[PDB]
Parts: sequence; C-alpha cells; structure tokens
Amino acid sequence: MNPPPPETSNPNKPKRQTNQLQYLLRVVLKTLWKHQFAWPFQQPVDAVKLNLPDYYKIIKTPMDMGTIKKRLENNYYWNAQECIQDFNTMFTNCYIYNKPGDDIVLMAEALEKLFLQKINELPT
Ligand SMILES: C[C@@H]1C(=O)N(C)c2ccc(-c3ccc[nH]3)cc2N1C1CC1
Repeated sequence: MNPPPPETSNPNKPKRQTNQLQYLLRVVLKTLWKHQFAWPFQQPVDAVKLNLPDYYKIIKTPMDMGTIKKRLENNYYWNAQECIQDFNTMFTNCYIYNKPGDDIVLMAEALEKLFLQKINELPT
C-alpha cells in the first residue's frame, strides 16, 4: 500500500553545494523541523499506518520534510530553487488531499507561512 519513498541519492544527478542550500538545511529546514506542527511532515505519509489506502491514489508526487532533509544532507540538489520546489510540493499535496479547515491543513498553512518568512531573504 506504500509506494517506495522519494529518492534521496542519485549518483548520476549533478550535485552542487551553494550557500543558499547550506542555509536551507541549517536555518530554514532545521527550524521548521522544531515547530510543534512539524511531526506529520517529518516522514513520508504512511498509508498503511494511517489506514488511508486512498492517499497515493490521489497524490502521485509525494514529498515530505524527512525526504528534503536527507536530500540536503546528501547534497542532492543543484540549487536552492530545486529544494524550494520540494517544499511547495509538500504543502500543495496537503492542500490537494485535504480540505480547507482540516487540522492537517492548518498545520501545513502555519508551516508554509513560517517557511515563506524564512526564505524571504537567503544568503548571497
Ligand atoms: C494524509 C494526510 C496528509 O496530507 N498528511 C501530510 C498527513 C501526515 C501525517 C499524518 C499522521 C497522523 C498520525 C500519524 N501520521 C496524517 C496526514 N493526513 C491527515 C488526515 C490526517
């Protein structure tokens, strides 16, 4: 019922280590991680544990902060924009699967606004 998690390594993918990417890990991610609403987004959605066989029938591009953290630690990304895309996929997935006002959407909304606050300004 659970698909394979997103990849966190890809040896033929060209990696790069930029100051903006070190800041996504050290500042942006690792503080979202400590938020009280972070825990549902710290690993892939477990459709078996949740008894939600419907999740991966709706969400075809899954993403979680657990995956993003490992991609940052492993220098998976070419630039910060690629990592910011993964965050936005994580948020959008939650808004697509759930409905306005759901508890999980409130958590996503709060994390997103803190996220956007923190990447308004990145190192140069
Ligand atoms: C599937 C949907 C969703 O979009 N996310 C991101 C998510 C992540 C984690 C958990 C979760 C609850 C208890 C253990 N894990 C639940 C969700 N939900 C929503 C329906 C409660």
